[PDB]
Amino acid sequence: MEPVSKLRIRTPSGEFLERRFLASNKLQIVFDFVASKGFPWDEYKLLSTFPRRDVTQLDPNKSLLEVKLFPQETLFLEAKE
Amino acid sequence: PNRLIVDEAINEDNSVVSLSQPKMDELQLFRGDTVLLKGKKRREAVCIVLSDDTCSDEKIRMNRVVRNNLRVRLGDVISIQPCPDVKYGKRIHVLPIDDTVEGITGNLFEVYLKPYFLEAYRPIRKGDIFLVRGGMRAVEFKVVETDPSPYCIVAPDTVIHCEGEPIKREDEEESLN
Repeated sequence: MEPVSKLRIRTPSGEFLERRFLASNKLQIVFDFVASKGFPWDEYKLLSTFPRRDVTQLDPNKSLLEVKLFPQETLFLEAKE
Repeated sequence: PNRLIVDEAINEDNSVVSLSQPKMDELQLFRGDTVLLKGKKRREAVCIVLSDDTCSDEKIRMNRVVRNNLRVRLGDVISIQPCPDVKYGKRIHVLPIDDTVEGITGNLFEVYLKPYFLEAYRPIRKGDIFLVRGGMRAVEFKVVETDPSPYCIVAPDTVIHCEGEPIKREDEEESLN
């Protein structure tokens, strides 16, 4: 038993990515996930609703709990320009 | 679709409403999900749901703007349900409300409208009236059309049309708060 973080992520086409993470594990894991699903770090931003934050611009070396991503959050992807 | 009692907001952003954590779980809602709200007179709204530790399980925290669109007051009852189906907007048309643009300064779009939507996730519904902060005043706009309709999320790519003559505020468009 250990703190877990549930994430949901809207794609630019309206689909949803869902996955549970370890609240303790580094942000980088998240970045890798989205990359894995076809949305590479250099092309897509991962965004929060309110407050508005560029998740992918947060410290990758920081835990999910550290970036207030706990216990459940919906995020969305946006193309970089 | 469950009903909750209306309470004051701790967050004035017009796009957001708040619930208790337990409430959210019951509803299978996550922080940041878009929700479909129903009020009085067949009125509706789309919002982002947030968690809030100061919120009673039996209530929802809801800004004036939202309250107005829903024709509800503090202590009234609304319905809430998840709305993940909402699509990004292609095009929208908005118009300023006559009585809120008397002697405005600067360009309507650039000063007032654009910064509402710029770098912001804004779920909108047809017939919505929303308030902006630009220019030391309080301009209001009405959503007169959307594609898609009636609901959409205003995205960076969304074409925002504002041109046209200021509209008269309708009877059931008066502020209740």
